[PDB]
Amino acid sequence: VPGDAGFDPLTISAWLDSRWLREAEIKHCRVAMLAAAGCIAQDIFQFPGAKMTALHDAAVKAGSMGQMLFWIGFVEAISTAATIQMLQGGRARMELSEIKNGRLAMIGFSGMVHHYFITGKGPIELLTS
Amino acid sequence: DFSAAVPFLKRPSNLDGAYIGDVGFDPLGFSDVFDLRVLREAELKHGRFAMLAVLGFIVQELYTFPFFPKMAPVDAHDYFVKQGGGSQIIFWISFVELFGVVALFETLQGKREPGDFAFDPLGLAKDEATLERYRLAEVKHARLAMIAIGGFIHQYWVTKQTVLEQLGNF
Amino acid sequence: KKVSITVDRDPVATSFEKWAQPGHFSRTLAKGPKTTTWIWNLHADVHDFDSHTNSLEDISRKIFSAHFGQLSIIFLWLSGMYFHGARFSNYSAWLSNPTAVKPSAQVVWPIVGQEVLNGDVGGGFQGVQVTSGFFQIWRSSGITSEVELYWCALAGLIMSGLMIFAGWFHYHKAAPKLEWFQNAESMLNHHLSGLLGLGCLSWAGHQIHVSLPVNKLLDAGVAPQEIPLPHEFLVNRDLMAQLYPSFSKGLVPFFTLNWSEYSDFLTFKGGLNPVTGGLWLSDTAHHHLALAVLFIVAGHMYRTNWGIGHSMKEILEAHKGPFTGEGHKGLYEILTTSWHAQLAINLAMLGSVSIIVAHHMYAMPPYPYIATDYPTQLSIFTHHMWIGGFCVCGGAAHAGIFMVRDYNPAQNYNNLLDRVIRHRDAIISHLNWICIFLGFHSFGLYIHNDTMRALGRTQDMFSDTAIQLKPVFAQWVQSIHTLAPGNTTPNALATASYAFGGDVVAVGNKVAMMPISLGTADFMVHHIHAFTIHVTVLILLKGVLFSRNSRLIPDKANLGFRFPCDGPGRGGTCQSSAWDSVFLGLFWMYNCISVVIFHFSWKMQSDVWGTVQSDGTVTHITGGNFAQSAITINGWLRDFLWAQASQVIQSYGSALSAYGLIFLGAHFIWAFSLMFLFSGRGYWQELIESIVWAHNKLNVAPAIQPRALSITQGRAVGLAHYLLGGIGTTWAFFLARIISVG
Amino acid sequence: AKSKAVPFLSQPEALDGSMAGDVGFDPFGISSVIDIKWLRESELKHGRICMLAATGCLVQEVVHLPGPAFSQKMALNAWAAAPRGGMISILVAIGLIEMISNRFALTATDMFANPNRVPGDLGFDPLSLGANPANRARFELSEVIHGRAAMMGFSGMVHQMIVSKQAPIEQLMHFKAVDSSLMKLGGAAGNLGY
Amino acid sequence: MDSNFLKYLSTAPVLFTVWLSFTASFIIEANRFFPDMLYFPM
Ligand code: CLA
Ligand code: CLA
Ligand code: CLA
Ligand code: CLA
Ligand code: CLA
Ligand SMILES: CCCCCCCCCCCCCCCC(=O)OC[C@H](COP(=O)(O)OC[C@@H](O)CO)OC(=O)CCCCCCCCCCCCCCC
Ligand SMILES: CC1=C(C#C/C(C)=C/C=C/C(C)=C/C=C/C=C(C)/C=C/C=C(\C)C#CC2=C(C)C[C@@H](O)CC2(C)C)C(C)(C)C[C@H](O)C1
Ligand SMILES: CC1=C(C#C/C(C)=C/C=C/C(C)=C/C=C/C=C(C)/C=C/C=C(\C)C#CC2=C(C)C[C@@H](O)CC2(C)C)C(C)(C)C[C@H](O)C1
Ligand SMILES: CC1=C(C#C/C(C)=C/C=C/C(C)=C/C=C/C=C(C)/C=C/C=C(C)/C=C/C2=C(C)CCCC2(C)C)C(C)(C)C[C@H](O)C1
Ligand code: SF4
Repeated sequence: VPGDAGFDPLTISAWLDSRWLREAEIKHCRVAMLAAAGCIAQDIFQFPGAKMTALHDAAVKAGSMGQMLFWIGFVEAISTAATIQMLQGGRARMELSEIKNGRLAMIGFSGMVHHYFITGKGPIELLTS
Repeated sequence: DFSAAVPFLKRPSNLDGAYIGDVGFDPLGFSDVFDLRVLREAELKHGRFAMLAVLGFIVQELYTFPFFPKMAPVDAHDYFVKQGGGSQIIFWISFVELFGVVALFETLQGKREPGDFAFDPLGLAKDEATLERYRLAEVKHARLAMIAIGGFIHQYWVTKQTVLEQLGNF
Repeated sequence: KKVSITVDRDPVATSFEKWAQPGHFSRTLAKGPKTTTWIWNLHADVHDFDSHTNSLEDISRKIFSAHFGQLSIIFLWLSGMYFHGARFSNYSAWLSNPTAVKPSAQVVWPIVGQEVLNGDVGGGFQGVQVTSGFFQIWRSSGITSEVELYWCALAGLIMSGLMIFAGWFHYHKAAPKLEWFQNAESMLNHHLSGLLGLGCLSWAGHQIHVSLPVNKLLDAGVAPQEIPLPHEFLVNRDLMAQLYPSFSKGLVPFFTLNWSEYSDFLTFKGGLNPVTGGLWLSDTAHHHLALAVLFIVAGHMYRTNWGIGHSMKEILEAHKGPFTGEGHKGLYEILTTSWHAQLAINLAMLGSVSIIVAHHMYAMPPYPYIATDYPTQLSIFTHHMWIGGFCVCGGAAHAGIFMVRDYNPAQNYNNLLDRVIRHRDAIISHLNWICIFLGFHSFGLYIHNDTMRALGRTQDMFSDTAIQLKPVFAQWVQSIHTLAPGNTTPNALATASYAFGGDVVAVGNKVAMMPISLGTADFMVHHIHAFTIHVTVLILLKGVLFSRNSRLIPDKANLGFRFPCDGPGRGGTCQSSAWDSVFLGLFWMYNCISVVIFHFSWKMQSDVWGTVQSDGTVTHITGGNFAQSAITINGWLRDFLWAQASQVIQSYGSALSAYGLIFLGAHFIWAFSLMFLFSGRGYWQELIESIVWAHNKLNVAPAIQPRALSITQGRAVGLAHYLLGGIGTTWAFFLARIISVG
Repeated sequence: AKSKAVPFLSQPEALDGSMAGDVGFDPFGISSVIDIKWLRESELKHGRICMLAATGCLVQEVVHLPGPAFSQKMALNAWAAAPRGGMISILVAIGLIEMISNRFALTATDMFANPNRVPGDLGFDPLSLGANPANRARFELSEVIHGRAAMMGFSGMVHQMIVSKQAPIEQLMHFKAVDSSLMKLGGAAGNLGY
Repeated sequence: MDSNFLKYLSTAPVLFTVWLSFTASFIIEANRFFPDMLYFPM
């Protein structure tokens, strides 16, 4: 029910659980929120001792992404218990703000990453040039 | 109702505050399948082993017996595999675990709490209230020491420094 | 969404109480023994679920959980095969010298002098030589170390624990309802797409990213511990692009449909790798990738929950013509309400596939260094011929159990089953005539040759030298397959198999494969095969077609699937049941598969296997005696059984003395079986009476009154020891012979 | 209703505190399977044998009969040195004692057939030392306890003679520690034999 | 221990398999420590 512009042109809602769809969308929203803000954050400032897409593989060799994967994997296991227990059975503005900025983050992150393919640069780095 | 620990996870339903230390954390639902008395016996047994192990580390760096060589606790495992005292400890643990098998049958047959061996030589447990707090503290320490154990052994492997010397350095 | 998951929760209580009550599952056996027949009847009927329960739901639940128990045993078996390879094997020494070291993954304890079985297999190792081909699998997998064999062993143990949990869980905690099991479209969609399709695709991925790089380095000659670990190929795409430069382009050629870029590792070479004598693994990777696609495509055919798809009932009911009445109507109802009808099909197909596996694996050797390991080539051919023959006879066993029990004429009026039963005299009389013709014109040619050679008339024999019965059709098909590369398979570089013709492939101076020429002896023994297969079909088809009734017994269905007789009247009706045709057809299966493996063994030693030396000529194991000596029975007796039994008889005091003992032990078991086959129950009960008397005399008679075995059980015990003895004799003879000379 | 010896187990049936040395110790529940009368007969017999055997080891260290065949301080060496004829004489005499003192009620189905028969009570009181019924309970207790202690003590002494090829008192007076370079336990299957 | 599980272990095939495995096992052990006994040593 939140963020309902009557926009389901392909009618996916008819052949998959609305609870599953909303959970997947909000998870995608929040992941892309973190990813897009992080992508702009790296060009703004750098953590000590530490670009868009190849830095994934610059980080895996240290074991950073592997460690992050382990902790996301742990949380996602308790969260798969969460979604299964969801499925087997002044704030509404804020939920809609979250979902709207999250859809925007998905567009934004897609833009930044394909901008990397175009120019080998991060988002605001290219914006500056 | 919802789990006390994980707000968004539902309560398991085989975990209805029956045992002390129950915060409803059971996502895999092993208590929906397996006997919770068996699981609690294992929880306390694994935890008591872990507590004796973490202390075992700490004291073994601080002191070692004069008749035994000075060395690191993992090196002690391998030395006492080949020396003979490891089999000693394994035999006597296994001996006690025989009467532990009888104890677990007594628990399954309804006549014993899962970790209760009536081991109160120093009479520290006084009445019901202090005993409930003591066993809550025992469960919390047992879980924490299980976590701790992984850290000391794994960290020694990654960096060949003992737990106290690793705090001392870096 | 009429395809849905439906489960009864906590159906059956996990209690030890019925364990303590043997026979609890049937009303007859649950009241306890009074004669020793009860003990045998307990084991005989235990997995006959549809004999204990009326409901198809409880039967289906028992079957589903028993299939998990079988999977748990197979995973445990596989895990132990890896552990013995990891811990008690010369695998690592064999990786360095595949042509010199003999595989061995079983070491015996020294107890009663039995440590003589730890023979010198090579690589500073002593053990029992193993012929299952695991070493060649592991090298094909890219294992390269015992450490990885321990992880595979643990992976089997974890799977073994998970299957036994699932069998318990799905019988005792969450048992599916009958409407779940009766989803044939859903099950076929998932078993084609998910099981077989993602099975092939995932294995293709392992082959491409692990098997192909590791085996290219091995066949280049790199030492096994000098080879990068399998994940360094997954990450370092530069290192993978060294071996296969197409990896420099990644997955853009896959998605943009520029598949020709991938020809480095997705080839269509054909033939064998010259270094290992095995199939090119770039071919097997392309084979599994292509198989995966059309299994995933095939699993979208049937209709489940969205209107797209076929109804299998509609397909069957539409296929009816002017000869066949109502056609395939009612077959869907049979195959979704009878487990035996499903088991009859699936056993006959699995047995057929196992027979095909035997032919395809010797001729197109898939693993590295398996073609020149002749003990393995003989072992896996012989093993998969026996698995096939047994499974084929159980297909007719359960076709009979269906007809006797699950067949209902009311639901099968004028369809294909109704019509088969209504002209079964025409089928059985025509098959009977073919088997007489075939026996006279295949085995009688041998008898003609025995006589002519004995009479001094070698010009009067059917031989390559004399009157010639050439297999022109087989020779012509062999011609076509050698001409196929560049002609009718234009992009293939070599033939599918060198057995059809072409080069001699030699690995370590031993022949991997070479053209298997067909002559008069090959014509003769192939018609021997067609005769023994047709008679086996005759015995098993007559049992299925006459399972319910005959002209002899008009009410055979009321006596059941398994009854000994209907009395000494009508002249005698001994062995009139459908069970008794499975009993008689397992002997003729044994006869059939025994000639197949004998034909394979003699032909491969005489014409294929052996050593290559200067001038490229091949010295075969038995020196090409098949052509002029497999045309008489005396040749098979003398030049095959007598000549090749030398190794197993002279094996005492060696590491092969175990085969010498099993040779004699199986000869014993076979002969002992004839006590049960040629005798009758009435003699043995009267003999037991006198033995009971001597016990009564000493007041030591048992309260479970001893009985002679039933008429059926005497037949079952006789057949089981005949098969154990007959096959066990050949197993020792085959294994001691080919380990010594090949 | 818990055991006194093992406080976390239930008190075993057929153990009611009547017998001497009864403290509630039967964790494996053999008393529920095997009649306590047979078990006490066997316990008293094992303990009486071991009292003699432990005393045999120590005194045989100190005091010998004359002759070279009886000059073995190490008691395990005395087994081989002692005249075989006389050792088999001991064995035969033990068998005759076993049949007569039990009065041909030897087996698991006919010992205690007489309701008068008591576990361990063979009628052996040559000097009538158990005539006083006031000393009876403490004699029964200390007989059971001496028997248990001597079972444990003799077991230890035998396996210390195996490990250290020394007699028990002079193993205490000339002690040598276990090097572990010899007598490693197990290992028949670890090296796969040999 | 469960009485129905002990009644299961008292069944004829389990006891037959256990007893003859135990019997086979001390013949095996006796031939390990004391091998090649063709005769009673006398
Ligand atoms: C599934 C197939 C399989 C097969 C056929 C074998 C076969 C063998 N193994 Mg291997 N093994 C396997 C799996 C397998 N193993 C797995 C999965 C592991 C990993 C744990 C191992 C690990 C392993 C080791 C570590 C060793 C072997 C060894 C052996 C050999 C001797 C075994 C022996 O006598 O021990 C007998 C041991 C006993 C305790 C005897 C038990 C007899 C009882 C009475 C059987 C009764 C079953 C019972 C009645 C069932 C009913 C239950 C009940 C409740 C009623 C033999 C060649 C040995 C070897 O090769 O030495 C050189 C060896 O040392 N195996
Ligand atoms: C993609 C879906 C899928 C898959 C893979 C299978 C697989 C299987 N089914 Mg089927 N099944 C399915 C859907 C599926 N089923 C559906 C939808 C229904 C309802 C109509 C059924 C109803 C059904 C019945 C009634 C029976 C089976 C049976 C079987 C087993 C056949 C024996 C065999 O070859 O096992 C060996 C081959 C293996 C590969 C062993 C694999 C074990 C696991 C379970 C496979 C899947 C693991 C997982 C998905 C892979 C993760 C990959 C990850 C590492 C990336 C096999 C495990 C039979 C059986 O044996 O029961 C146990 C049986 O009686 N199934
Ligand atoms: C997927 C395969 C499969 C499955 C599930 C079944 C399942 C079934 N079959 Mg079918 N069958 C099969 C394959 C299969 N069979 C094959 C391959 C054959 C050909 C031989 C047959 C021939 C056959 C007949 C002729 C009959 C059945 C029957 C049965 C049912 C009863 C099973 C029972 O209680 O036996 C209990 C199991 C035993 C008693 C095991 C003992 C069997 C042998 C003698 C022991 C094995 C020897 C061993 C491998 C080697 C020993 C080594 C030695 C050196 C010591 C059950 C429905 C019977 C029935 O009435 O169904 C309604 C029946 O009469 N089956
Ligand atoms: C060497 C042993 C042997 C032989 C020769 C036969 C022969 C035959 N069996 Mg039998 N069978 C045997 C063992 C044998 N069986 C055993 C052990 C079993 C136990 C399970 C069975 C069970 C069995 C069943 C269940 C069935 C057969 C069938 C057949 C026939 C196959 C058709 C055929 O080949 O016709 C051709 C005849 C022969 C090959 C016989 C040899 C004739 C040769 C060519 C020489 C002829 C010489 C000539 C007549 C001389 C004339 C002059 C002379 C009189 C002076 C045939 C009569 C099937 C049958 O009858 O259907 C057709 C059938 O259903 N058999
Ligand atoms: C049927 C009666 C009989 C006969 C004729 C013999 C004859 C013999 N015995 Mg035998 N003996 C017997 C019964 C008999 N024994 C019984 C019943 C036992 C078991 C208790 C023994 C135990 C035995 C041993 C252990 C030895 C003999 C020896 C001998 C031989 C040398 C005797 C010698 O020099 O004595 C003259 C010497 C003495 C009389 C010195 C006696 C030493 C004292 C009395 C021993 C202390 C007894 C002790 C307290 C036992 C109490 C337990 C008992 C009451 C149950 C001689 C062939 C010896 C032998 O084989 O020599 C080759 C030998 O070593 N005997
Ligand atoms: C009331 C009486 C109480 C008796 C207590 C027993 C005290 C001594 C027990 C052993 C002490 C320490 C053992 C360490 C020694 C040890 O564990 O060695 C290990 C040994 C196997 O050798 P491995 O595979 O370990 O080889 C390891 C490599 O490092 C060397 O090659 O285990 C055994 O199987 C030996 C015991 C025989 C097993 C069968 C015994 C006879 C069966 C009779 C019926 C059952 C009786 C009970 C069986 C458990
Ligand atoms: C019950 C009973 C009795 C008794 C008794 C006994 C023996 C009681 C003994 C109890 C013991 C030993 C409790 C120890 C708990 C240890 C814990 C919780 C671990 C903490 C470690 C942490 C948090 C960490 C860490 C870290 C990691 C991993 C690695 C480092 O690089 C860094 C860091 C250090 C931060 C008696 C006999 C008195 C009688 C009585 O009547 C009944
Ligand atoms: C009943 C009756 C009468 C009688 C009588 C008789 C014959 C009475 C004799 C009774 C005896 C012999 C009692 C002996 C008990 C011995 C014990 C408890 C030893 C335990 C050893 C231990 C704990 C140890 C140890 C050791 C270990 C392993 C380590 C070693 O390195 C050293 C060490 C030694 C320290 C008579 C016939 C008079 C008549 C009467 O009318 C009725
Ligand atoms: C093999 C061998 C040896 C050995 C050894 C041994 C014993 C090695 C030790 C192995 C152990 C104990 C590993 C366990 C580590 C604990 C973990 C990973 C828990 C993490 C908590 C998590 C992920 C989350 C926690 C959570 C978060 C988010 C916060 C909320 C709470 C919670 C939900 C719980 C030797 C030494 C004997 C030598 C010998 O020669 C060879
Ligand atoms: S009882 Fe035996 S001999 Fe008589 S008809 Fe039946 S099977 Fe034939």
